[PDB]
Amino acid sequence: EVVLVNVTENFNMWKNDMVEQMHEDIISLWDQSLKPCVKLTPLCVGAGSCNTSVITQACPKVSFEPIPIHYCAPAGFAILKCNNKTFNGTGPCTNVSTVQCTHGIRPVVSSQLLLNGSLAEEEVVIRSVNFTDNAKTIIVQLNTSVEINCTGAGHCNIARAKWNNTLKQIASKLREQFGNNKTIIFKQSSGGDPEIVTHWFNCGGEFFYCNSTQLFNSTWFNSTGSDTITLPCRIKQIINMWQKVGKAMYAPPISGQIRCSSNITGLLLTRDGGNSNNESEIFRPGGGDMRDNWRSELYKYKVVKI
Amino acid sequence: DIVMTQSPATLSVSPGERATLSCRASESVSSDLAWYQQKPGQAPRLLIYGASTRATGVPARFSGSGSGAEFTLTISSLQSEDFAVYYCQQYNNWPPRYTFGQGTRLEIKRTVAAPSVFIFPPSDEQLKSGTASVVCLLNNFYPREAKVQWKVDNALQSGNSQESVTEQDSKDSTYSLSSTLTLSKADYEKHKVYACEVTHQGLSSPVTKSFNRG
Amino acid sequence: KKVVLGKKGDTVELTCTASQKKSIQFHWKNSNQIKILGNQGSFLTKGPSKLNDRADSRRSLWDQGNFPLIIKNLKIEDSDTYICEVEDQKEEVQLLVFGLTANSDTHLLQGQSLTLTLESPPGSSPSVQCRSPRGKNIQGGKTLSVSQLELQDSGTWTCTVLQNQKKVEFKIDIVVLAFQK
Amino acid sequence: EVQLVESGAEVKKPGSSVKVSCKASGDTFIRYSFTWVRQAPGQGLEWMGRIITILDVAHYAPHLQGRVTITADKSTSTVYLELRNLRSDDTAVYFCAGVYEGEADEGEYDNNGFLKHWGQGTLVTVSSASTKGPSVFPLAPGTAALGCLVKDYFPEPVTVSWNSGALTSGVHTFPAVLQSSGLYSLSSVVTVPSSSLGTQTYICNVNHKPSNTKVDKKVEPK
Ligand SMILES: OC[C@H]1O[C@@](CO)(O[C@H]2O[C@H](CO)[C@@H](O)[C@H](O)[C@H]2O)[C@@H](O)[C@@H]1O
Ligand SMILES: *[C@@H]1O[C@H](CO)[C@@H](O)[C@H](O)[C@H]1NC(C)=O
Ligand SMILES: *[C@@H]1O[C@H](CO)[C@@H](O)[C@H](O)[C@H]1NC(C)=O
Ligand SMILES: *[C@@H]1O[C@H](CO)[C@@H](O)[C@H](O)[C@H]1NC(C)=O
Ligand SMILES: *[C@@H]1O[C@H](CO)[C@@H](O)[C@H](O)[C@H]1NC(C)=O
Ligand SMILES: *[C@@H]1O[C@H](CO)[C@@H](O)[C@H](O)[C@H]1NC(C)=O
Ligand SMILES: *[C@@H]1O[C@H](CO)[C@@H](O)[C@H](O)[C@H]1NC(C)=O
Ligand SMILES: *[C@@H]1O[C@H](CO)[C@@H](O)[C@H](O)[C@H]1NC(C)=O
Ligand SMILES: *[C@@H]1O[C@H](CO)[C@@H](O)[C@H](O)[C@H]1NC(C)=O
Ligand SMILES: *[C@@H]1O[C@H](CO)[C@@H](O)[C@H](O)[C@H]1NC(C)=O
Ligand SMILES: *[C@@H]1O[C@H](CO)[C@@H](O)[C@H](O)[C@H]1NC(C)=O
Ligand SMILES: *[C@@H]1O[C@H](CO)[C@@H](O)[C@H](O)[C@H]1NC(C)=O
Ligand SMILES: *[C@@H]1O[C@H](CO)[C@@H](O)[C@H](O)[C@H]1NC(C)=O
Ligand SMILES: *[C@@H]1O[C@H](CO)[C@@H](O)[C@H](O)[C@H]1NC(C)=O
Repeated sequence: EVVLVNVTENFNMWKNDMVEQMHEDIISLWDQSLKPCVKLTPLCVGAGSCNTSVITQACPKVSFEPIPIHYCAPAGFAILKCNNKTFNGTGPCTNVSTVQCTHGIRPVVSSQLLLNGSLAEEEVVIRSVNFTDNAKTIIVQLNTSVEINCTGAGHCNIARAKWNNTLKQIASKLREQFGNNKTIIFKQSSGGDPEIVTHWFNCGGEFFYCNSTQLFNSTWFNSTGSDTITLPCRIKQIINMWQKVGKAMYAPPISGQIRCSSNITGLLLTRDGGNSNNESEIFRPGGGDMRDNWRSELYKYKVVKI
Repeated sequence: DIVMTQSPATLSVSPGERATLSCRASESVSSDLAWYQQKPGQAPRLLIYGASTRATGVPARFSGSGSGAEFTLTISSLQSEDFAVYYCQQYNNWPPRYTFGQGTRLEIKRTVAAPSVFIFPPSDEQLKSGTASVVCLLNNFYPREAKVQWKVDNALQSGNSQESVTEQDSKDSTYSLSSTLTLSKADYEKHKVYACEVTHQGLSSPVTKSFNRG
Repeated sequence: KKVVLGKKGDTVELTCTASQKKSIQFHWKNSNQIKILGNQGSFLTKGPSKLNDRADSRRSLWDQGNFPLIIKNLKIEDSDTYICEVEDQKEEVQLLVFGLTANSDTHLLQGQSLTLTLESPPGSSPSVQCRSPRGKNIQGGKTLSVSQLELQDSGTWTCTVLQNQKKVEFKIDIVVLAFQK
Repeated sequence: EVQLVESGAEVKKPGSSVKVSCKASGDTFIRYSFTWVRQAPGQGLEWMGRIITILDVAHYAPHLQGRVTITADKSTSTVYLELRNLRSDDTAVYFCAGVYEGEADEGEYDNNGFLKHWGQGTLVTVSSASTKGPSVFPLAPGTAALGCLVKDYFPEPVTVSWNSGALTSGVHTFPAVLQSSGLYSLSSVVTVPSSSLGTQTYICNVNHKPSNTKVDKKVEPK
């Protein structure tokens, strides 16, 4: 909107109140929008016995199509925007603008792959709060979108050549970060909740759980398949809650034709790490904390007192 | 509260012929409708769910149809083992508040058979204990509908008798009925003639069986 | 230098407590920095450790600021130093897993010998004391042997393993047969 | 496929509570939901409630809410029904029933409301009456009718045979009626050739297990 001449501003995408605000907003959206038939949340505050809160309510079968949200300045504040096309999200931004609002952000709730988001304008970008810390998530921003077509009939398709090209680009960025002599290896999720072990997302109001092993099973810069990759998926009724610790149960599908196509525009990864003087790095699909999803879009914005 | 109504209450069908049973809901239950079979002394058995899907082990002669608020159970050719009580069940609501119809009893239709009537005076052993039970037996009749009236010295009795009826006989398809008049020894010895009067379709005129006390 | 003793085959619960009663990011690692388990928002993650299929937390405690590491069917090799990293702080706990076995699962005769062998992790030097039903006491390190069983030694033996001030207790049932003269 | 075996008959005073159980065998317990349904003598089926076993969540009929609790023990594959503050009109046969819901352990759940598998039922009698065996009186006789009056017992059931099981043809044992005294009564009758009186002896055998009572009554001509 308005470029600030000769201004340097520090950003920290990992400590950004716009992320927290968006998070609470999306939680609220889901309350009024995608109601389960039963929800369970624990309560073990007492000195002994636990007391699970159980709620049973009407659970209408509805469609669910994320719509873009624009965040504008909250009373008393201004939104600053970093214009540097390849900004890692933490540090001095030399080219900063004031804006009325953010661009339109689709609040897609998903694990592992980030869908329908914004692409990097130059090269693929990787962002972490601490790359040296193996327990911190790496946010990947693609510069080219890869299509993923899913169906309630139990599978998602990805073009193998496009995905291969995508992995090579990501691996190049990873070895630029962790050492150019390193072999880069992608492996499946090492375990945890189903929403985290699979590529998990919602399509036509239904929760999909796609086995992503075929997407993350390759070795790069080591030595000197089928047209489409087909991921087997399951739609489920009993879901772990992303909003807070708990479980929700939904009714079975009513549509015999659930189809959607998304653009993969980023990824959430974790590095294995550990004491292993073997020149190679292992990366697995991650996610689960939806604040990371919001950060993948909000990394370039900041709210400040005026 | 979804109310399920079945009609008719009793259906009489000749062996090997078709039976059609009706179930209506007080509002729409879509296709969330199940049909059960129950024989005396046993648990219900699931025949149909989802309004038209036969449960495993259920013969093809059982067929469910309908949706919304009106449903039908059809048995294309009644076998000996198909005569039973049938219940419908709605399970459409959430939170669940599932409800059953009050059942349709499917019984064997045969020709009219008049009852043989027997009257039993109270035993000496029971009279010693201070009470008198007089038993009237209607044996092997069809249809189930019968009227029994107790008359003591020609005074029509009421409030002091109880009736019991057997299940339909598995061999001849008849019913039997017992009517028991109970009075104290004191009241029993205050009257002379004890009679039960039986009215039934198989009888031309009311049949009376009696005895004089002592 | 917090030490916890575990028994072979048992379950152990290693505790981790944050300053506030709220669910925040936590992760458990071992001494070699291998990820064991942690959370991502309200979901559980497990790492590429040898404990993977035997490790869990208790998410009903997370909202209460408690993020435990539960390890079931303990193995001797699970002995390690574990670190819970939560709110920029690292809480460290050393786990030592032990196993005690009698050298025979068979019924023994009066006059015959009993040898108990302690399975211990590399580096540990525990002291063991065991007591038979009659009060017969034997002490030792890795192996403890009674030369001649009495009929009165039949029943539950109670063995205590001492390590780093802490102790853990094993009950072992031993059958000594009676016989008619 | 699951087999449902229920606990034995109960007899309770009004105001008491009761807890009936149902052991499920043969399949994966947590992939089933269980339901309790009762049937008063002579009446129809009444849905009481259903437990979603994997979630440990139960839902109840409105007229019952407050005094019914349905639970499941996953470790023993047993489902429980507790009914509190019992009334005489709670007298019924109580059925445990169940249905497969899908791979519930893998988050698949159809939430089926119909009932495929049923237990054998448990009689719960709620009454102010005290347990007692029947008085058995004779009903003395081309064909002749004779029998036994089985009077003033509590609770149900009573069982009747003739000539120790040697005589079944022609027998009619009527369903019991409940007398205003709170005690049950029934008759068992049999028709035999009239030429068989005076030569063939007829004994009715009456068994009332609740009172550990067994009575044989010779029914003679006059
Ligand atoms: O809970 C009572 C509720 O059940 C219905 C049918 O589902 O009736 C049932 O309960 C009655 C009272 O116990 C029985 O007499 C009847 O036979 C049985 O089906 C409904 O009528 C009622 O709202
Ligand atoms: C802005 O940049 C110009 C270009 O060199 C420079 O001359 C000037 O000192 C800077 N300051 C401002 C506020 O213009
Ligand atoms: C459990 O929590 C509920 C919710 O209010 C409360 O009513 C109940 O008293 C608590 N404890 C018991 C007794 O189960
Ligand atoms: C700052 O970013 C703007 C985008 O608004 C871009 O046009 C410009 O090149 C950048 N500043 C300069 C003077 O390079
Ligand atoms: C992010 O980029 C800035 C340059 O603007 C740099 O100072 C900083 O070191 C980068 N982040 C890292 C890896 O610390
Ligand atoms: C991003 O900003 C840094 C300084 O913060 C600048 O040196 C660099 O040229 C910019 N990157 C690109 C590729 O424009
Ligand atoms: C995407 O970025 C990669 C480097 O990560 C680069 O080689 C490639 O040219 C870029 N593609 C496009 C279309 O910009
Ligand atoms: C980054 O992570 C490494 C490895 O765990 C850790 O040693 C270091 O303290 C971290 N750096 C910061 C600034 O937290
Ligand atoms: C996904 O569908 C689009 C059209 O909606 C098609 O262009 C593309 O080839 C498909 N990609 C696959 C199957 O990988
Ligand atoms: C996904 O599929 C692979 C290949 O069959 C399998 O080995 C793996 O266990 C699956 N992961 C799941 C079930 O999430
Ligand atoms: C991983 O991919 C390789 C080839 O790249 C294949 O041989 C192997 O079967 C795959 N393993 C898994 C985990 O599916
Ligand atoms: C890219 O993927 C193809 C399969 O489509 C594979 O055969 C090839 O080795 C990959 N190319 C490389 C190594 O750059
Ligand atoms: C994804 O991106 C491609 C290329 O820009 C575009 O043609 C397509 O319409 C997009 N698909 C969806 C479902 O947004
Ligand atoms: C991405 O956008 C496409 C096109 O609007 C839509 O069909 C799909 O549902 C979106 N994906 C997700 C997971 O929201």
